[PDB]
Amino acid sequence: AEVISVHSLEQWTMQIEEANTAKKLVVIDFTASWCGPCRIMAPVFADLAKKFPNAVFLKVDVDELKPIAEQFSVEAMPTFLFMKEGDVKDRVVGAIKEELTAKVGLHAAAQ
Repeated sequence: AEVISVHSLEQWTMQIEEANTAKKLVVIDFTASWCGPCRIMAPVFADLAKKFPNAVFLKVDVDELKPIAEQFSVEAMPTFLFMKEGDVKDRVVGAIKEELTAKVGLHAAAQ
């Protein structure tokens, strides 16, 4: 499984609606090109995506898709947002590898 980079509002909409129909967890990495911690977390996020194929892992550039960043009040980066069937389930803020890993494991399992 791969991290899906979302580069438009149309792409965002498609990914979210398809995930919601399939009733699967969505984990979004809110990132920026100039953000050092974000670069550090990129491989960690990609690794988790491979380990959890039942969940959808999305990457959103906050400068590219401002309405989506604004929607979730994302001003700190990286922010990892957990969402399932329209509801925010969790948030990880910063390059905290252990916390991200634990929360993916918690939310991706059968509920």
